[PDB]
Amino acid sequence: MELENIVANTVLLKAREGGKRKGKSKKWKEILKFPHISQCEDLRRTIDRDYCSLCDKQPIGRLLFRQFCETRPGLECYIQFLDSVAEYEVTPDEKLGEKGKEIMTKYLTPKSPVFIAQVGQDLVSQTEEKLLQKPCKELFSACAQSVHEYLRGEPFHEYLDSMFFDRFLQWKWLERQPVTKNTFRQYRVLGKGGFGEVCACQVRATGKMYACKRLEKKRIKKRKGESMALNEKQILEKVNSQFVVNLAYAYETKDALCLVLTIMNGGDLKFHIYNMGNPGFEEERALFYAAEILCGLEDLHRENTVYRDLKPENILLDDYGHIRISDLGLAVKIPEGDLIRGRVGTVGYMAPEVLNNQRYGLSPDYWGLGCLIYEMIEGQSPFRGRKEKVKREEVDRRVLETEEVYSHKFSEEAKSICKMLLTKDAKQRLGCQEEGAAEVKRHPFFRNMNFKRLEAGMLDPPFVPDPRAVYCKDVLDIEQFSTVKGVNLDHTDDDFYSKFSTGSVSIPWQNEMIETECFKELNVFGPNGTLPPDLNRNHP
Ligand SMILES: NC(=O)c1cn([C@@H]2O[C@H](CO)[C@@H](O)[C@H]2O)c2ncnc(N)c12
Ligand SMILES: [K+]
Repeated sequence: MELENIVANTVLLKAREGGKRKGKSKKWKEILKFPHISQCEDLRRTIDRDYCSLCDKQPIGRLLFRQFCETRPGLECYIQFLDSVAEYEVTPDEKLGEKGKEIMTKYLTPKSPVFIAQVGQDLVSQTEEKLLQKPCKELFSACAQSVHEYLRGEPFHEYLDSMFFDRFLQWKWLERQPVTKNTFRQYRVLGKGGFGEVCACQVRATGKMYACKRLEKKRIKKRKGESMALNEKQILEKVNSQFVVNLAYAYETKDALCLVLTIMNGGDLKFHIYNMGNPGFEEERALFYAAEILCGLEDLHRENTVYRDLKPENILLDDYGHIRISDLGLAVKIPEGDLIRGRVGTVGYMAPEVLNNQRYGLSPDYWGLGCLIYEMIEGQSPFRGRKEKVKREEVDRRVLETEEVYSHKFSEEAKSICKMLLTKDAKQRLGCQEEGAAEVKRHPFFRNMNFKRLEAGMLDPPFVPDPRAVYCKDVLDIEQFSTVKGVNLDHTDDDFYSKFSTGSVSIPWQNEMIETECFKELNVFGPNGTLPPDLNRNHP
């Protein structure tokens, strides 16, 4: 046992768990100290006054507007209804009826205890007629839309005039603070990327755990990849999906550019396939993972963006067992009506169209989904052996010519979804046609997978990683780069560095404050709902 291997993980595991100060800096209350509201006049001018952004999408602003609504009983009742419609939207599909009636009898009646007077009588009656017809979780959608149409009016304008929006401006003043290497503390390397290495890092003030994808400036230049780096960053930010790694920071360094990403302490799937017992795992695990991978691919294809690099090592597991797609550097956004043409990908996972320099759309991803489902069931790549040292020229040859081979491990449904997703003609490939992912979601393979409860987070993952385990190779077994030489950086690269490095992302940052309880603890106003001194303009 090598000491460096041991110490590297015992440290990571200690920070991961916690536990005094929750892992925060000793002076975190001074770092995140609110400015005086008099310091937020610039923000006052530039902030866009949007109800949906300031009172729902922006996490801290959604809680500050609810705190304002709960200051007046006339507005709190609405917040109660909306919260009640949320429960009904995630309650048992059989108990919908009784709970839908509870809401109807609690909020939408002439003398209901918490009567909402802006929903509209026709609407409640329409909703009350459909109550019987059949109970669906979308039943109350319109009622809540009527509440939001009323809250975006006078209530929103009064919030903007309140001390709670002043507090939001303070929070935003903190959000926009600069990011730097001193903002985080780096831990062990979790894996090696294309331009650098992924590490585990921790925000020093909040204690939140992340993963830093370092992209070494010299390496980006040596390999002409300045557009791949920017594309990955812009992509990660544009996308929103519970099944794709999300971006929270993006800062620059003397020698590298960094992407702070969601940490996946469960590890990558290649590790769970080859370094944890027998090759491959059970179909049930493969079912769940393939389903979420598909969901993540549906979220990407909504923005007409292809991935082109689907392989086990780019699928990760989180604290609970759900997965996300990780290296979006090879992804591109095809023109909504045009197709692309580039031989990009990892051998054994490049689809036939991408192998003959043909032109393709969002197609090579469904080939990659089949390559995965096969590898998770069998224990090898469909067209290559585990440790076969086959020249990749031949690996190509096989995928276009030979046909994959199945075994007793594959079920009838598992063998079909693979054989349809591995169709060597894009037109005739499952999902590559017209319906889209919906043709996959019906396949006999997923005959027991409710992609609705899956996309909602109701299904429990099959495998749950153990907190006191590092589902990763040892640090000394991670491959290393070869020192770059002769690529001395200059000025013309400074324009791309400034465009890449945009600081913190708004919504992730605010979530980080909520989760770490920094918001909870520092978002204190005065006694009996009085102006605190940092919001009082009569004196600092
Ligand atoms: N999203 C990423 O870029 C990540 C890459 N790795 C590791 O780094 C390796 C790079 O291929 C993977 O196999 C993982 O072990 C990660 N490990 C944890 N969280 C992450 N967000 C990543
Ligand atoms: K295994």
